[PDB]
Amino acid sequence: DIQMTQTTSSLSASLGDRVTISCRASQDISNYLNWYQQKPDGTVKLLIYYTSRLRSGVPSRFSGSGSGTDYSLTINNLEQEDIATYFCQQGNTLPFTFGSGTKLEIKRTVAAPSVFIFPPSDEQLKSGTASVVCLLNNFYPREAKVQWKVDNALQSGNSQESVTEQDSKDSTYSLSSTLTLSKADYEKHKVYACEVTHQGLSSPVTKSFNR
Amino acid sequence: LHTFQVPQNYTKANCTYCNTREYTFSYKGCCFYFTKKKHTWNGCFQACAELYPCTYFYGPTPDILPVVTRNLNAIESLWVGVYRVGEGNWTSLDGGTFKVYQIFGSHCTYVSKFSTVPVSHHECSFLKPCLCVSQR
Amino acid sequence: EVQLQQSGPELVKPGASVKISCKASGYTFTDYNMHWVKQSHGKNLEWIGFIYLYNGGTGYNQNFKSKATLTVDNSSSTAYMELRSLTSEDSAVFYCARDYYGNPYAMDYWGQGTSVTVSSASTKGPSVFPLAPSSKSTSGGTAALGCLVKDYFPEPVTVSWNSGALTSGVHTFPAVLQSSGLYSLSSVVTVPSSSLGTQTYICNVNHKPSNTKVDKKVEP
Repeated sequence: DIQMTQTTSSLSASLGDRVTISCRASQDISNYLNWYQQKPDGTVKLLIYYTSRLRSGVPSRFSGSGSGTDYSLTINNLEQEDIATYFCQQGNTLPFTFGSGTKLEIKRTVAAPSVFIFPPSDEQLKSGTASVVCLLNNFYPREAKVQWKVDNALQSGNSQESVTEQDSKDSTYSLSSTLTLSKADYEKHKVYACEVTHQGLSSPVTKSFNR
Repeated sequence: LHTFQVPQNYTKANCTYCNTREYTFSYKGCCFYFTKKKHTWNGCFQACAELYPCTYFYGPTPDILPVVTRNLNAIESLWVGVYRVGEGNWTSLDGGTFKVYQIFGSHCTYVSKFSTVPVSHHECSFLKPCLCVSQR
Repeated sequence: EVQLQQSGPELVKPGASVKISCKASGYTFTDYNMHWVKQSHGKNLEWIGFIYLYNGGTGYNQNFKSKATLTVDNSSSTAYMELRSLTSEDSAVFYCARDYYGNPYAMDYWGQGTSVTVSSASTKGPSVFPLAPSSKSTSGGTAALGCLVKDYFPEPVTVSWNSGALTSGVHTFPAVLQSSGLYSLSSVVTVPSSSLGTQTYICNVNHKPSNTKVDKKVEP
């Protein structure tokens, strides 16, 4: 019945900075605490065992501390390969339990998105569906609002957004908003636009096309 | 006509001895030996009682364990003289209360190079060297 | 290297069973314990249980006793996990882990993970539609093109560009569940506009659950 509570779920810091992830146990676990790192591809490797022992092979930039119920993992001089989720795990009693996890994101300067629009392909119109795509390439931070407009009508209930993970070379995000209509609804309207709202753009950027 | 049982009792030695030419390592006044022949956890008591005079199966306290592990190899494991007597947790032939990871066993205890505490094993018939001690 | 090789993705009908495999390698099999943990949603980990690789003795979390069964093949160096009566809540990634020698409270080696999807939907191959460049895309010398991989089940779909020859500027988005009941993603590449028609951009879609391999050329 030993529960592990991670104080934070998402941490943001710059390169070369120091991040501290904290874990708390519902009862004393006598330093039987391990820290694991899961990278976006799902690979998990043990970073620290027994509160502070650094596993051989892991850089010394990772360190651990703690006692009783409170434990902490510190990453010094943040590198781009440290983008991952970090989990605590107690082994004091059975069953083994893990923490909720803390995702580490690299914080950087604001980057304005490159906005692209893609009308539906003719090969797709031969099936009864039209997918209009709005792409936001390489921006930071992730907060962005995309509003679809057909004939200047604010659209709702027909768009799906997908966001990539942070790039391992410039720490930016990419967004894809897909507006899905049937072929008849597509042929009924004329202008199709996506408006992008981002703190990195002073003015809302609208990209449109005519069917 | 088949089986014979020998109830053997073991205690820490009262006399003083130290082989200065063949000890594995030495700390304070105690000389520690690693048995070259592997044994079971139960047999380690007799094996240490007969390696050298005034020698017995030793249980490492938190302060001796790092030295024992440093004198160990990567793939080498070592039976240690930490046994359970019900309540009062784990103890040794020298007395005291030991911190032992007792989740996956309750009988035999061993250590590796990277062990932070003595770990109890689920099976005691494994062949590992013994940790013997003799005071100087 | 790879020392703990897990089985491939599995799609199982609700209420059925599945056998996940975990093959060992570079180490003496019968000196360690094998743990199995479940990762549901996208983060939360749950320790299912463990097995002694020597004698086959097992230990389970009480929330997994009537679902998981751990077995070991000593001669082939394999650990098996049988899950039974799977509901739509068991769609998760299952990890096997070799514990730290001399520190059984920690798991020092992990498998790559085995994704288990539980759904009544039928396996369906995807349709690959080209996403044409057009100067509507082209912003600042940069022009975007791509491939929409639409209507497929289950996950995943592997998208490459020229079968590994590109990878710069390539953004492959996570799949999205539509009202059709199937998945859809988009794989996009940004390039200089000046090299439009001068270079060939072929997107390769692989959906192994349906034995589907589609090589589509993106052209205006």
